Amino acid sequence: PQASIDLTPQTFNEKVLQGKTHWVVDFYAPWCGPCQNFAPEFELLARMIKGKVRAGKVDCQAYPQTCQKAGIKAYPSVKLYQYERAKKSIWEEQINSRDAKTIAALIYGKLETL
Repeated sequence: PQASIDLTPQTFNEKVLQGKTHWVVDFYAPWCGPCQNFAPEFELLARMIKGKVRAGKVDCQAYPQTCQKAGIKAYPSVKLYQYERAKKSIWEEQINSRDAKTIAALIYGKLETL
């Protein structure tokens, strides 16, 4: 059962960027061998970090301006959007890994640090 949610320009803006919670987002395209290989890894990642971090996916073929605005130039790309409560703001970082265990460790470290 799918642990990540499929985001649209509207829900990515509303739930992630204007949100009060942490997200990892997989920016992908459907015609993409690498994206296809990574999809079940991203689901594993979503299941690993559930309840600390939400997981979303953005189809960059369907929504090219959203992906362009997020600085995405190749697929797949994973970004962490973390909420800093005291500053009421979302901080983003691209995580250059295709491995769920690796990405989870990196996310958890980033969440520990101011």
